[PDB]
Amino acid sequence: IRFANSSGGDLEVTTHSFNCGGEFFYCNTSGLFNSTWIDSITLPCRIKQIINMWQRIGQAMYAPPIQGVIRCVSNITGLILTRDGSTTETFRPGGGDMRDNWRSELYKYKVVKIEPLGVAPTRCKR
Amino acid sequence: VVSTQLLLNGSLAEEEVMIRSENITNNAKNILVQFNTPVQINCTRPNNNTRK
Amino acid sequence: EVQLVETGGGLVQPGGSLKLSCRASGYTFSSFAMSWVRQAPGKGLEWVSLINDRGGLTFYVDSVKGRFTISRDNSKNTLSLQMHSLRDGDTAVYYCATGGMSSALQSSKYYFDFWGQGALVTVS
Amino acid sequence: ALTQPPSVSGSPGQSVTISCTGTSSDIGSYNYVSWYQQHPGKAPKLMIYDVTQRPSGVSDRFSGSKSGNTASLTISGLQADDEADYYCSAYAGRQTFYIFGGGTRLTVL
Amino acid sequence: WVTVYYGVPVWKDAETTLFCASDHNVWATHACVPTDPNPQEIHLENVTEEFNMWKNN
Amino acid sequence: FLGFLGAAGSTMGAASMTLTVQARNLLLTVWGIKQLQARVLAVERYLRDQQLLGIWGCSGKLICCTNVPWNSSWSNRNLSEIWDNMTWLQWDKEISNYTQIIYGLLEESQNQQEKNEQDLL
Amino acid sequence: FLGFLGAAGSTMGAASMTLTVQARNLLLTVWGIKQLQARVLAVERYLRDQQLLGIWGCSGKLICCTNVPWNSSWSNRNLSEIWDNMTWLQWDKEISNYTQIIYGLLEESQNQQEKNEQDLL
Amino acid sequence: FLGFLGAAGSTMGAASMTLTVQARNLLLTVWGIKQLQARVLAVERYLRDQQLLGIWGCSGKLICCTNVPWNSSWSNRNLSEIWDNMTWLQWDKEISNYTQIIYGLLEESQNQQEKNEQDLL
Ligand SMILES: *[C@@H]1O[C@H](CO)[C@@H](O[C@@H]2O[C@H](CO)[C@@H](O[C@@H]3O[C@H](CO)[C@@H](O)[C@H](O[C@H]4O[C@H](CO)[C@@H](O)[C@H](O)[C@@H]4O)[C@@H]3O)[C@H](O)[C@H]2NC(C)=O)[C@H](O)[C@H]1NC(C)=O
Ligand SMILES: *[C@@H]1O[C@H](CO)[C@@H](O[C@@H]2O[C@H](CO)[C@@H](O)[C@H](O)[C@H]2NC(C)=O)[C@H](O)[C@H]1NC(C)=O
Ligand SMILES: *[C@@H]1O[C@H](CO)[C@@H](O[C@@H]2O[C@H](CO)[C@@H](O)[C@H](O)[C@H]2NC(C)=O)[C@H](O)[C@H]1NC(C)=O
Ligand SMILES: *[C@@H]1O[C@H](CO)[C@@H](O)[C@H](O)[C@H]1NC(C)=O
Ligand SMILES: *[C@@H]1O[C@H](CO)[C@@H](O)[C@H](O)[C@H]1NC(C)=O
Ligand SMILES: *[C@@H]1O[C@H](CO)[C@@H](O)[C@H](O)[C@H]1NC(C)=O
Ligand SMILES: *[C@@H]1O[C@H](CO)[C@@H](O)[C@H](O)[C@H]1NC(C)=O
Ligand SMILES: *[C@@H]1O[C@H](CO)[C@@H](O)[C@H](O)[C@H]1NC(C)=O
Ligand SMILES: *[C@@H]1O[C@H](CO)[C@@H](O)[C@H](O)[C@H]1NC(C)=O
Ligand SMILES: *[C@@H]1O[C@H](CO)[C@@H](O)[C@H](O)[C@H]1NC(C)=O
Ligand SMILES: *[C@@H]1O[C@H](CO)[C@@H](O)[C@H](O)[C@H]1NC(C)=O
Ligand SMILES: *[C@@H]1O[C@H](CO)[C@@H](O)[C@H](O)[C@H]1NC(C)=O
Ligand SMILES: *[C@@H]1O[C@H](CO)[C@@H](O)[C@H](O)[C@H]1NC(C)=O
Ligand SMILES: *[C@@H]1O[C@H](CO)[C@@H](O)[C@H](O)[C@H]1NC(C)=O
Ligand SMILES: *[C@@H]1O[C@H](CO)[C@@H](O)[C@H](O)[C@H]1NC(C)=O
Ligand SMILES: *[C@@H]1O[C@H](CO)[C@@H](O)[C@H](O)[C@H]1NC(C)=O
Ligand SMILES: *[C@@H]1O[C@H](CO)[C@@H](O)[C@H](O)[C@H]1NC(C)=O
Ligand SMILES: *[C@@H]1O[C@H](CO)[C@@H](O)[C@H](O)[C@H]1NC(C)=O
Ligand SMILES: *[C@@H]1O[C@H](CO)[C@@H](O)[C@H](O)[C@H]1NC(C)=O
Ligand SMILES: *[C@@H]1O[C@H](CO)[C@@H](O)[C@H](O)[C@H]1NC(C)=O
Ligand SMILES: *[C@@H]1O[C@H](CO)[C@@H](O)[C@H](O)[C@H]1NC(C)=O
Ligand SMILES: *[C@@H]1O[C@H](CO)[C@@H](O)[C@H](O)[C@H]1NC(C)=O
Ligand SMILES: *[C@@H]1O[C@H](CO)[C@@H](O)[C@H](O)[C@H]1NC(C)=O
Ligand SMILES: *[C@@H]1O[C@H](CO)[C@@H](O)[C@H](O)[C@H]1NC(C)=O
Repeated sequence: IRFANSSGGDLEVTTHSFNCGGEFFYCNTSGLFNSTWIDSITLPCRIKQIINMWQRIGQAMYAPPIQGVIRCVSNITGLILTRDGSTTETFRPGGGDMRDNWRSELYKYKVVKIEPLGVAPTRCKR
Repeated sequence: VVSTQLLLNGSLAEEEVMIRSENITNNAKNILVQFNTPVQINCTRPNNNTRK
Repeated sequence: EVQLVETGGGLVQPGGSLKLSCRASGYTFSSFAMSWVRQAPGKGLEWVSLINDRGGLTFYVDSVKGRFTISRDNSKNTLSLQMHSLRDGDTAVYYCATGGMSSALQSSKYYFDFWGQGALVTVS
Repeated sequence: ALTQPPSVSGSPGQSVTISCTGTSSDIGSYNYVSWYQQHPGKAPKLMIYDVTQRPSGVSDRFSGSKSGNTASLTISGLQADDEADYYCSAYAGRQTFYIFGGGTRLTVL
Repeated sequence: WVTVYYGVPVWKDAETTLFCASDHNVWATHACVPTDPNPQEIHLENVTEEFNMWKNN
Repeated sequence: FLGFLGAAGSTMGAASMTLTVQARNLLLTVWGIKQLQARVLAVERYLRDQQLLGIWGCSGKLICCTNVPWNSSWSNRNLSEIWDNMTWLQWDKEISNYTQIIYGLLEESQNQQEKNEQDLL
Repeated sequence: FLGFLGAAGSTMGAASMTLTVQARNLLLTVWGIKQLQARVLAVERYLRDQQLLGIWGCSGKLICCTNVPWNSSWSNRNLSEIWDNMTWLQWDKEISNYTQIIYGLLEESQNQQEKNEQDLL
Repeated sequence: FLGFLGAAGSTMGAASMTLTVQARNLLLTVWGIKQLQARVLAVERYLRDQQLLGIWGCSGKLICCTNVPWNSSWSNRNLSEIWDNMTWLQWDKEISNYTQIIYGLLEESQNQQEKNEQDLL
């Protein structure tokens, strides 16, 4: 099992995108997904002010600049991987479809309809 | 939280790292991996930007 | 094996009162309806009273209807029967019996499955 | 109530039949006619319930049926251990829940 | 013999509209139902239910 | 005890004592519309069930004993299994295909009873 | 047989056997509002009729026999004509002007009955 | 006589003869939504009360005599004062803190009665 960095695609997919401190970061994760099987690691990041949200074309927004210095601390809680592939398999970061970021939290929930009427035999007569 | 590649600030698995997929043998599907421990990541823009 | 054990006094004067009871064991008490049946010293059996499994419904033979009270307590596995007024004609062995009715959502019985040995009550 | 006051008898191995006569708005219309066996000095035991059914623990020497307004209990391979009083009873509807007949003494000869 | 019961603990899979609730936001501002500070959860004894996160509306 | 649907895994005769627990749980313009549709629907669904109980002569009751005989072809089981072994979810699946038949029969016996009761007055 | 309103041209006593047929048929933001108003109205109209039957002591029934005497001044006809010759539409027109009177009387006899039944307990 | 709430200052036994008077009074997109919310709410409030009366076995009645005993601890008064001196507003304040207890007891006695009535059939 080998890890590799992302495959070609646009910036919004090939990098780790997130919004923090009010600004949109595009970080290069190749330093995290470069290994066979299994200080600190520094990932360089790019910043954009013009943002095309989700996968839409036609609605762009301008992120106002944020005054001062931005520092964010967060918890990585999971990964979205895609398998590149019978003797070896390579996993790469993937995603870009935001539904998979919610699918990961809503997996425990199901919605059901209550149907309160029912009939059953009993030994009685009106 | 909206992000790509790495899922940030979500919930953790209770005991072990879990791998979930629609079809684990289909290379066209995504694999969602949920950690049972957080990994702390510190991000910054170390520039004293001004605004006008 | 189940048991029904009748207890209570066996001798009263007419015009008085008497409380009988029946301790049950070996089965879920609360699942069965119960009754009392009299055996007159020289005759046969007579049905006297019936109580529902939950204690909500009580039925009596007309001859004791205004005099006897049947009660049930499912937490102690017991029945009780409170006799009042009393006549010489009420002398009998009073048997505790399991059965008599039903619970609607279960097959009916309308018969008596288990019997105790009976308390002897004499009205002088 | 129900009736059958005389004794019933036969020798070991002979069958005997015990009747139980009631009325239409009683034993005739309700198929709930149990039978009980009482050895003197003891509480009665259930032998037959409903009409033909017996409790587990009751031998097949005891069976029965009904017709019209009369029920009956049949004892086949009569034993000395069958010397007991037998009673029929019946569900007689709501209000009058149960009635019994007098018992019959079964004598084994 | 048929007895009709109402209030029977039976359910079927369904797709409906859920509403948002929460304790100058982009998302939930005042247009969101205030939450119950002590929400309930009821364990269902002896219930097996089939879930499918990939088909979850 | 347990609240809403806590009886779901209980047997049918253990359940059906909690009928009031479930019965009571049935009760920017775009968000306003979605919320109203959810609320109107909850009301219409509730009322369809109440109308149906009314049609069958079970208005105002949670347990309604009717005069329609049970067909052994709908479920050939004895009360002991249905009420002491099965859960309501299992039962609902078992007789799903007969539900419309049963509902039709309940409607019809009520129409006949209701007319007979008029003739007696 | 025929469904909704199929009995409309039938006589009053031929009709009134189909009461369940009609009873069951009573149940971009701008389009959403128009649709909701149509649905809310259907519910309010339904409930006003149910409330009124409740007031008159006819809750849960499609045919309700009351204790208000019929006035010959409302319609001086024998049952044979009303039930075997006339249709419901014709009848409704014939006594339209007495409907409010009749409704008022039904409300009043129920109030008296309901109180008498309290005194008897 | 007087209409809606005209009996508000009357004593409890003078009032409660006007129950139908109050019962009948319970029945640009932004304005449409506000109006609909007001109407949906009126319906939901109405139905919650009707559901509750149904649960207590009082469906279809304005005056419902139940089988729950009155606790002297809720209000230690004789009927003469409650019905001939007090108004309904005063009474509601006097026993406000026991309302939930009373409602719980009414629900429970109905569940028991309703089951006993099934066993009798
Ligand atoms: C993962 O979770 C963490 C934990 O919540 C989250 O980090 C938090 O981010 C917010 C926003 O970046 C931080 O809040 C800021 O803290 C600085 C500290 O002085 C304040 O100056 C900021 O105030 C400005 O923004 C406010 C927004 O309403 C304005 O009202 C105010 O006037 C200022 O303009 C702001 O409070 C928060 O401190 C951190 N939390 C921690 C523990 O650092 C993180 O972003 C999450 N990850 C992702 C990707 O979302
Ligand atoms: C992400 O970071 C890596 C690491 O610096 C970049 O990798 C370098 O890419 C150039 C392109 O030819 C190579 O010559 C270097 O040798 C690479 N460095 C290493 C250590 O392999 C990578 O290009 C960055 N990705 C993007 C999209 O900029
Ligand atoms: C990353 O995960 C850790 C572990 O869950 C979070 O730290 C916990 O936060 C809760 C909040 O009430 C505290 O009660 C726990 O005691 C914390 N655990 C520890 C070990 O301190 C942490 O806050 C998460 N980080 C972010 C940015 O959300
Ligand atoms: C992935 O790593 C390779 C290493 O040579 C690099 O050339 C490529 O551009 C990287 N891709 C991305 C998207 O970082
Ligand atoms: C990937 O691992 C090799 C192993 O030495 C290392 O040389 C290379 O720089 C790594 N690539 C990145 C992007 O860190
Ligand atoms: C998840 O568990 C189910 C249990 O039947 C199994 O069938 C399924 O294949 C599992 N998922 C994966 C990715 O293996
Ligand atoms: C999962 O992917 C494999 C890949 O060939 C495919 O054959 C299989 O049918 C897929 N499973 C399902 C349930 O579609
Ligand atoms: C990341 O590590 C480098 C190592 O020199 C350090 O200078 C930098 O401040 C660290 N960044 C953060 C966000 O702490
Ligand atoms: C950024 O400029 C402001 C201007 O007053 C100053 O107060 C602040 O400390 C500066 N921040 C840094 C990191 O130098
Ligand atoms: C779950 O099944 C067991 C099996 O005997 C039973 O005892 C238990 O009561 C059931 N749970 C409920 C809520 O009835
Ligand atoms: C039972 O169903 C069969 C067909 O499934 C039908 O012919 C029969 O008349 C039904 N019996 C009753 C009592 O409705
Ligand atoms: C009938 O009841 C007996 C116990 O009295 C039970 O063992 C049997 O399975 C039941 N039959 C069915 C299929 O309901
Ligand atoms: C039905 O209930 C009895 C009660 O003891 C239990 O033994 C039996 O296994 C149950 N059967 C099923 C199918 O749950
Ligand atoms: C109900 O219809 C489904 C359709 O597949 C069938 O499988 C099921 O057995 C039917 N149920 C009954 C009780 O006939
Ligand atoms: C229409 O009028 C004719 C006249 O006799 C009558 O026979 C027929 O039944 C009527 N139609 C209906 C639906 O009753
Ligand atoms: C009938 O109506 C007249 C007036 O139209 C009225 O005086 C009379 O009392 C009414 N009779 C009945 C029985 O209500
Ligand atoms: C009264 O009944 C007769 C037939 O019995 C009918 O001919 C007559 O028209 C009826 N009168 C009215 C006006 O109802
Ligand atoms: C009323 O019904 C009778 C039934 O034969 C019919 O002869 C008569 O013409 C009908 N009258 C009207 C007005 O329809
Ligand atoms: C009802 O009022 C209208 C008003 O024009 C009148 O023509 C009609 O005859 C009235 N109906 C009755 C039955 O009095
Ligand atoms: C108001 O109080 C007085 C005091 O006696 C009473 O007579 C009167 O009837 C009360 N008003 C009403 C509407 O009852
Ligand atoms: C009356 O209330 C007391 C506590 O306030 C309670 O203990 C008592 O049992 C209640 N009596 C009745 C009849 O409910
Ligand atoms: C009891 O009734 C009398 C009149 O019969 C009244 O004077 C007294 O105040 C009443 N007590 C209470 C507190 O209700
Ligand atoms: C209660 O009603 C009586 C009736 O005469 C009146 O005298 C008395 O003052 C009233 N008490 C109160 C508190 O209103
Ligand atoms: C109800 O609670 C309030 C809270 O202040 C208290 O003042 C009032 O006396 C209570 N009422 C009763 C009847 O206990």
